[PDB]
Amino acid sequence: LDKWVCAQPSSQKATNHNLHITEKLEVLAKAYSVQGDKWRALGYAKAINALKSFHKPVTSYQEACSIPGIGKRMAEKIIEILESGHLRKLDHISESVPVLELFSNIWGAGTKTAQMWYQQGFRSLEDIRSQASLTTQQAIGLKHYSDFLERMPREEATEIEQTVQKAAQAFNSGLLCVACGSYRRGKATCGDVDVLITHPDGRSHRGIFSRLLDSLRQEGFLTDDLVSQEENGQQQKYLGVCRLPGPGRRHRRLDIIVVPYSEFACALLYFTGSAHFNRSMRALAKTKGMSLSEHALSTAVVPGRVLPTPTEKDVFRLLGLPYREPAERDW
DNA sequence: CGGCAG
DNA sequence: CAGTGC
DNA sequence: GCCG
DNA sequence: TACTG
Ligand SMILES: O=c1ccn([C@H]2C[C@H](O)[C@@H](COP(=O)(O)NP(=O)(O)OP(=O)(O)O)O2)c(=O)[nH]1
Ligand SMILES: [Cl-]
Ligand SMILES: [Cl-]
Ligand SMILES: [Cl-]
Ligand SMILES: [Cl-]
Ligand SMILES: [Mg+2]
Ligand SMILES: [Mg+2]
Ligand code: NA
Ligand code: NA
Repeated sequence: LDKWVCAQPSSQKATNHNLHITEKLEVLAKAYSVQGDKWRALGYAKAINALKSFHKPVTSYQEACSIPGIGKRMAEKIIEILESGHLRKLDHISESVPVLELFSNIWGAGTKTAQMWYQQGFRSLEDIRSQASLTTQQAIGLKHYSDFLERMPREEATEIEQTVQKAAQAFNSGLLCVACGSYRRGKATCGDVDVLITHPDGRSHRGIFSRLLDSLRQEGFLTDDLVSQEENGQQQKYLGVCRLPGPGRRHRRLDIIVVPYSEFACALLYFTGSAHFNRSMRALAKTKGMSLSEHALSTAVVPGRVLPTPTEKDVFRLLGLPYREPAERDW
């Protein structure tokens, strides 16, 4: 369990004894990510968490290699920074990376789109606005480019959650609404608000998006939709943009999912995160012949068995993990 | 050598 | 499906 | 990038 | 893992 971040409190990272190392590695990791080398970036992300949580300053090649998530190549970089204070590869990152970062921060444009735009000769958001072909989503992303990069005070996330909850409970008073993501992990600021909705009777959650969305639109609260499949009635999620009433308010990202009560624990676990916490826990489940989704914990296929998970604590227990409160899942 | 969450 | 984001 |  | 196109 030394080797599984989901087995450890994320508060281990609050005493990073290797900042001069991890601040340099983070630059490389972001360069690989925006260029599309996702697996190399993932290795970097895991090495950075390992270094942030290590109990002391790493001082030797041998000590570094012993750390899970750190191998020979990462160790060599560590000892280059220890000895010289610098990491030479930082001076040799593709010059396209700033522009690729600029472009892939458009919601709906990832690395493939950003690289295409870069190859077409675009270098600024002015170039994108006037010359790029944009999807409906990307055009909304561009319109809200600064908004979507800003994080809101958690107090504002509460007001957003309460807006959604009151609209939902107006037409069914038994609905349960919970803000998840970084809000539930206790962060001071939130990139968006992640609202989970269910009904304890097991069945009244069905067909509420149409009524909820109409209610939120009648108020003027929703200002743009990113993902909202409203035509076939099987809608699990809404992704969009809202703005609280009155002066001094910014457009804020809002994600909503509705789930049947029988799946509450796994959905709450998924939506609280963090993302790397989830991937660790899911990877841990797989090694044990299980599978963890936002819907259920189940055994491996042939159709597997669905394991009983009435609360989040049961998922931890079934994977042999000590329980972590949301604030300790912030990997 | 291949996965790396689902 | 590939690409994208949660 | 790292891991088994 | 659920959307788009
Ligand atoms: O790749 C992902 C992204 C998110 N998730 C889950 C965990 C995450 O906390 C939750 C909400 O996604 P967000 O993008 O909103 N991330 P988070 O709320 O943790 O941080 P913030 O919204 O403040 O950036 O969905 C994943 O499982 N995998
Ligand atoms: Cl009612
Ligand atoms: Cl892990
Ligand atoms: Cl079995
Ligand atoms: Cl629970
Ligand atoms: Mg969030
Ligand atoms: Mg979100
Ligand atoms: Na190691
Ligand atoms: Na993007």
